[PDB]
Amino acid sequence: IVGGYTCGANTVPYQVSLNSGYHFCGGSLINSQWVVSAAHCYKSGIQVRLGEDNINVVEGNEQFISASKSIVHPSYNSNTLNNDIMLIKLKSAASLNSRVASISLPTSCASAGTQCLISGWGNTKSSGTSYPDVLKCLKAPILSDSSCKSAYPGQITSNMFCAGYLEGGKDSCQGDSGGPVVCSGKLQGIVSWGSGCAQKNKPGVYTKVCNYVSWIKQTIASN
Amino acid sequence: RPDFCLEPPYTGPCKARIIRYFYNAKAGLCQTFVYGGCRAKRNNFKSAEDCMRTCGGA
Ligand SMILES: [Ca+2]
Repeated sequence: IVGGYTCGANTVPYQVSLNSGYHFCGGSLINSQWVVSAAHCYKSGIQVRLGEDNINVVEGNEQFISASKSIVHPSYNSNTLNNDIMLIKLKSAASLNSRVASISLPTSCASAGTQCLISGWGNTKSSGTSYPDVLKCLKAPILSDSSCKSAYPGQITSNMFCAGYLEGGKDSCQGDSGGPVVCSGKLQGIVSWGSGCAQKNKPGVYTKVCNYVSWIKQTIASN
Repeated sequence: RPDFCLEPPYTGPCKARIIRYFYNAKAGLCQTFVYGGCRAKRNNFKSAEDCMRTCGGA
């Protein structure tokens, strides 16, 4: 996250780290065994880490659980990044406490001008490289479909949205993929793609979670 | 050996932090770089060994 602030420990209780020897992606805890993330974060040998703040040291609040299944959305297009969504079933159920809690799926879609929280352990420099120890947070509003399609002509589908600041400086970046965009307690988005990070007139692009709810509920229930 | 082995590493538009390998023709070895997780170009290998086998000699 470029331009954000330090969330403060365990204050985004539904944020997860996806680990493959190192932090490669984010995710959101949707119930005790299910995590939602980005399709492009698909790896084998995932470990999920719950209750993280400093991803580099062991703080005593963590639950490291391996994934039993990883289900990438049947219509994920790796060229167009349409349907950039995936579900991860943990080998065993997490223990839900105060440091580890899940996020509600939305009932409706958010509108333009909704202010959201985007969190992650990804790059904090727009140009350059600086990966933080602790979790980083950003309030960024949902952009209008029209401005999103102007920022990226011919590339936004009905399953995308744009959030952030057309002036730049505040965005999600490499490392942030799969992590939450949470608006009024509900999971609206998944950190997906952009043109670089925190560039002027190129906001971040996110998966429109509200289109998927049905698919998610039924996929969780039959796996 | 080849000419895609001379291209610079491509992170791409996605925002994962995935560590992969590319052939650095300047150095004459395979190096690591961050791959955003989508839209890879051909100078992008999952291990150093793969990279040396395909490019090493470029
Ligand atoms: Ca930790």
